[PDB]
Amino acid sequence: TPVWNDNAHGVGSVPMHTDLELDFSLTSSSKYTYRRKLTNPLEEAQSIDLHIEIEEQTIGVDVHALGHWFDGRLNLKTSFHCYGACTKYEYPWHTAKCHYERDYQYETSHGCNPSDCPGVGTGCTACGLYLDQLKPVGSAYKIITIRYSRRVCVQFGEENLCKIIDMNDCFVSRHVKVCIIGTVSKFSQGDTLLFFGPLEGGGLIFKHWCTSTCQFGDPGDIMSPRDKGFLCPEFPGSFRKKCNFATTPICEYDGNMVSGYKKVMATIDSFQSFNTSTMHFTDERIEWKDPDGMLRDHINILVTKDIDFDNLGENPCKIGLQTSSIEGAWGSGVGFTLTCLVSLTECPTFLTSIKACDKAICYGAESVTLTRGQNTVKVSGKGGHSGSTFRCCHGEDCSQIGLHAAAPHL
Amino acid sequence: TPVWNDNAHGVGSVPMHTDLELDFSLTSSSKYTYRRKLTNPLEEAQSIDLHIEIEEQTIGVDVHALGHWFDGRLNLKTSFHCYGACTKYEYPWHTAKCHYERDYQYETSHGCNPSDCPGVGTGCTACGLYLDQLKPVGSAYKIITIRYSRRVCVQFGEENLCKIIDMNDCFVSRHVKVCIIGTVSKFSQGDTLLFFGPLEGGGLIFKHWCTSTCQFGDPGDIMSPRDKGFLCPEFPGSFRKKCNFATTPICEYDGNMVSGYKKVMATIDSFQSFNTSTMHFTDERIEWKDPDGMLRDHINILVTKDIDFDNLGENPCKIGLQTSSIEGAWGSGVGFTLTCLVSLTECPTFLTSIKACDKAICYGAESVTLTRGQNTVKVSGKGGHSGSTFRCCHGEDCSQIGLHAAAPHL
Amino acid sequence: TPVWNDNAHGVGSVPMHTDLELDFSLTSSSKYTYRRKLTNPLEEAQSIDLHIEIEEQTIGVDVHALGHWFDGRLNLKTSFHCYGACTKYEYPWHTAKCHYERDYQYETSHGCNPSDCPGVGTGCTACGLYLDQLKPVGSAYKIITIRYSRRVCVQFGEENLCKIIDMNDCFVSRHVKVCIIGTVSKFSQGDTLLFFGPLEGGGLIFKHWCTSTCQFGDPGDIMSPRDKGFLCPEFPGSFRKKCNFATTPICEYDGNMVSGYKKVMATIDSFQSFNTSTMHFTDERIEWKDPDGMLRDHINILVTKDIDFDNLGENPCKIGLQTSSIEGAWGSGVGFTLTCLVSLTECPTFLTSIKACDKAICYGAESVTLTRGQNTVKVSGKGGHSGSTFRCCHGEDCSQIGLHAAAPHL
Ligand SMILES: *[C@@H]1O[C@H](CO[C@H]2O[C@@H](C)[C@@H](O)[C@@H](O)[C@@H]2O)[C@@H](O[C@@H]2O[C@H](CO)[C@@H](O)[C@H](O)[C@H]2NC(C)=O)[C@H](O)[C@H]1NC(C)=O
Ligand SMILES: *[C@@H]1O[C@H](CO[C@H]2O[C@@H](C)[C@@H](O)[C@@H](O)[C@@H]2O)[C@@H](O[C@@H]2O[C@H](CO)[C@@H](O)[C@H](O)[C@H]2NC(C)=O)[C@H](O)[C@H]1NC(C)=O
Ligand SMILES: *[C@@H]1O[C@H](CO[C@H]2O[C@@H](C)[C@@H](O)[C@@H](O)[C@@H]2O)[C@@H](O[C@@H]2O[C@H](CO)[C@@H](O)[C@H](O)[C@H]2NC(C)=O)[C@H](O)[C@H]1NC(C)=O
Ligand code: NA
Repeated sequence: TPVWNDNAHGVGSVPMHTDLELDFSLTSSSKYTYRRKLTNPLEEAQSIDLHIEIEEQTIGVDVHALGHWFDGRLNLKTSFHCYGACTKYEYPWHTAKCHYERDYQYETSHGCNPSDCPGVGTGCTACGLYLDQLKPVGSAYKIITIRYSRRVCVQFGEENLCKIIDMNDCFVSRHVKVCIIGTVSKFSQGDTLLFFGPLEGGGLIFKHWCTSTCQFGDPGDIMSPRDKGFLCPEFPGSFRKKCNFATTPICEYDGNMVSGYKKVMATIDSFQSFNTSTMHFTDERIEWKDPDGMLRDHINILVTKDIDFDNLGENPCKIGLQTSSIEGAWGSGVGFTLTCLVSLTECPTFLTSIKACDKAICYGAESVTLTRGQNTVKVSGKGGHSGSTFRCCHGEDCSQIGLHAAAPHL
Repeated sequence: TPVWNDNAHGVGSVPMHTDLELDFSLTSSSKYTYRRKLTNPLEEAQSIDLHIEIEEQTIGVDVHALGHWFDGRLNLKTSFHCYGACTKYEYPWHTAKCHYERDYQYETSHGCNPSDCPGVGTGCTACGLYLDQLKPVGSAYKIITIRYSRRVCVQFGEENLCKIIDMNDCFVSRHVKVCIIGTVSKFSQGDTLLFFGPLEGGGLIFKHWCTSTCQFGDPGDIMSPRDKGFLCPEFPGSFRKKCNFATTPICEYDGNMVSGYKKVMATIDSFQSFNTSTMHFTDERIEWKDPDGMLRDHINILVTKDIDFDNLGENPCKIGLQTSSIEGAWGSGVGFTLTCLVSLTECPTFLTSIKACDKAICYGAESVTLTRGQNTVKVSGKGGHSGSTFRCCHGEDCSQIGLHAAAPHL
Repeated sequence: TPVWNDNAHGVGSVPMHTDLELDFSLTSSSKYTYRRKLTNPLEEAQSIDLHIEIEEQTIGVDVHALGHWFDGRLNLKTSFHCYGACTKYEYPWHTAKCHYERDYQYETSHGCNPSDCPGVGTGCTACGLYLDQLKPVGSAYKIITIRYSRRVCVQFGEENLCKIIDMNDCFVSRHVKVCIIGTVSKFSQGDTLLFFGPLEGGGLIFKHWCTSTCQFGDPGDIMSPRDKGFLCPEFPGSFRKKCNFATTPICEYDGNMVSGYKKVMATIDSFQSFNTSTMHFTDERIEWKDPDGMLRDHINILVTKDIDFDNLGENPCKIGLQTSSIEGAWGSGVGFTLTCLVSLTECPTFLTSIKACDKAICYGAESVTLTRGQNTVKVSGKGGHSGSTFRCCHGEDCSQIGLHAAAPHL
């Protein structure tokens, strides 16, 4: 007969037994303070201090750091030999991290040879494209998850409690409820954020950063994921061997010659900037306060001075947690799955959520009806980094250890 | 003087004449149950059973099924003839559903002919690209419309009513109001959902699935919309005829050789997965429950035990409906328009909404001020399938027949 | 000790001292009217007229007008001369606004010359691509900012006040609060809106309109930003010179030949339409009412008849404003920054917002704690046009002049 459930975060109240309601639209980038002495209508001389502090909205973005985007110049060179396979000779572009070679092997002919080459169907004209004058222009981050929150502190008499409240969640206590409701549409999963400097200050949003095909000229075309090593772009144009009598062959390439950075800069007003304040970069995560004062969220504060609220998630159920296994990846839009062993006592069943968390950041949650005794719960999550130890959590309680997920893009 | 309006779904209340309020943030993937005996303060011995059941959030997506995405291999063949027009000969790739031929016609020459061909300016070198080793890898669906809802059942005494409540709509009865407020940003119109298996389980979101230009290597490059017949990708590279004395010409192609499926798999962590539970595929529609427990919505429940709420949409107006005509398409982001003949009586005017619906799914709505007598109302909608009969509807009332829209992509 | 803050738009109330609450979900495209006489419970004969009018939701989009998109035909011509540099001769495509020339200079040869040309390594074969049969097919607009609002008028007794209330903001007066809460996901920043006619009526949303690389065949490939002058697309295919003995060379081009307009039309159902009503185009801004009756927002109205609400933003602080400087651009996703000189009196500090506005449209806001005396406040904004004079504003108060930002895409 009982069907305990703690997935409802909020309260039951009787409107005539409720003393105060604050309801307002608050600038997202603003804090809010409320202080009041709750006095007894005047049948008493007993007063309760109420002190509420709401902090500015914070955004937390789980990301994959993509490394640096580069500007560069596309260069073309020709190397001709009258005799010998193309691989017999070393070419100047061989040291270039990003090069692309097209060979014309065993194709010498009378009207396309230098004066000293009498070869026909011999040797090699090698054409080499390579990037040079490389310079990093910014750091790029792929958005995996976006969350907004406000830190909320409530003092009611001598009770004082602070909590980070996610947007569209509620702060719940015996005498005070604080609910935050809102929506923001600035950032999307899969967007790529580009920071051109120590871009505290701000950055750019790219909605079409190249992924499965990067061609030279694309946003994101030339990337270095870590200090050394490039992900090189494709060069989709064609080579031609230009021929003349008594003349060395000359390679031509008819594709785009202008880097993605230059093409983006040339139409920079087509792209959306954002600003940041009090940035915090950690591995695969960025947190900041967006100073855009045009954005607002909705705050509702309900206070009952005498009778307690009915906490809609109240229950006698008791949970023990440990991690069992993990699969999947950090830094990945596909994500990981954490398997948890969860013990339920003091209730035949309990509808609740089990979360994958590390250091008070949560990366995933599974709603589940647990049965008395042991339960196996799989939690899907996204985000984290190589050093993350994802723990199985229930409310503020977590297991004693956590597990690492695998690296993405292997 | 009267200006009846039923577009407001909700209630007028007097806070001192209201007995109970539940206000909370609920895990989207969780149900919620509230049961209570409403007793008379103690001036009576009369109690009313209140029983509220809120079901897990469901997503309903109107889609266009795009068929299967394929992996495959790009092959190149050459066919040379010393004499004759290129069309005089049948080539091996002619049976390939996806092939592309480039001809060098009447271009034979001394330094590019096999030993037995003395032709000059004759015959044909035919170059043929074709896809083979084709294998379907997943089913793709273009998102047309996204809607979220929760089924809400309220028993108040012997009154019992269940309704599917859309997110950002309200359940309204004489004694109980249930409002659901929320926002989700996981899916967008125009996204393409890819299911790799019986992907109950989950799938991938693609934000850049090819549409007006599909090149080989793109996400979505090789599609079969129905069982037989391909939408073939473009091959944007160039052919070359490689020549040698006393040698048959050899075709070369310098474009990308790697399928879109392989390119996407090679950077799969760049893409966003989603999970599903209790999937229901119907023609051009998918419904499921998203098990992502990180998502929440806001629930407000208001109860008055004695005096009825003031139903803000209450009115004496009476409506008769029939379909008149339709234009436009199902399975289309452009959509259809249903024309309805709507008769108003018992009111000089009535501000309301007329909807296009089939089997309790609604695909479009028009807010309108009707005048006494006959009215012509055009309703824009999107979604449905070839078997849909779109009816003109008002509230829960619909016309006696419905109409079919036309097929998309003709 | 005081910490005045006017960034909270709303009220403090005591639920037992509140007389009326209206709470409902309203069709976005519908107006709403409430009229009532608030009578004194019956201890009096004094009645207060309450009259609330809520207008249909309006969308306001700050845009950059991109000019007209064109359909056209891609044509190819050859021009051969036996002798002379390619630049020595004028070619037919030279007058074409969008043309692309590939030259084969000093490459004549025996098996590729007309009968009257004995040249070897001389002259020129010039290949010219050009667009012709150009026709504008629609007007395109890049979305910079999206905002929704409703005009709200409240009469309470002889007090009458009308205000445009942004979605997720509140109307605040002594006796009536009106809060609007909602979310819409139809349009996104960076989307491109295409109107094919006087498209009052509607248009199409493009999520991938070309920007930093436009190739022929892309959505947005051929644009004319203003009356005269094209932004021409790239032609990424290859030229070939087809050769025969005693024959003039013939240029070939192997790239896509089909315009972006034709490719988009051929799969038009892949794209999302929207409808409009009562459109208003101004420079770099479009406003309309979306007639999509499937969309709803949430309205809460709270009334206290006797005791005033506690206005949570009430304060004694006084502000003087003037513009100081500006940098950045109108019509730009990167935006501008307006620097304001702001004088605070009657308070040691004041937490508030300073806005950049022109003619009652606001383009940006900065939340700031001002100190008594002079303050310098930088406000980031987006939108506007060449004729905008951005003023520094606080609430409904603005400075005496405003400043122009610079043009984008210089
Ligand atoms: C939630 O989804 C994950 C994701 O796995 C799926 O990814 C989709 C995008 C699609 O490609 C699909 O074919 C694929 O299965 C599920 O986890 C996976 O489960 C399979 C089957 O056991 C394993 O082989 C995978 O290694 C595993 N991956 C991860 C990262 O865990 C998961 O089962 C599903 N359901 C739940 C409850 O989480
Ligand atoms: C709502 O919009 C539809 C859509 O029609 C428009 O589609 C735009 C994307 C754009 O291309 C525009 O040029 C086009 O008109 C309107 O319906 C269309 O109306 C025209 C004019 O009568 C007809 O020729 C079309 O067949 C018709 N199409 C459909 C699907 O009905 C519609 O009029 C408009 N208004 C309302 C109230 O629905
Ligand atoms: C808010 O952001 C603007 C934007 O400027 C930045 O744009 C980013 C996309 C990125 O490219 C970054 O490197 C760049 O600085 C800031 O304004 C700019 O500030 C610099 C430094 O003084 C000036 O050189 C620019 O001209 C100026 N541009 C504009 C349009 O004002 C701004 O400082 C930042 N902070 C605030 C409080 O607005
Ligand atoms: Na080419």
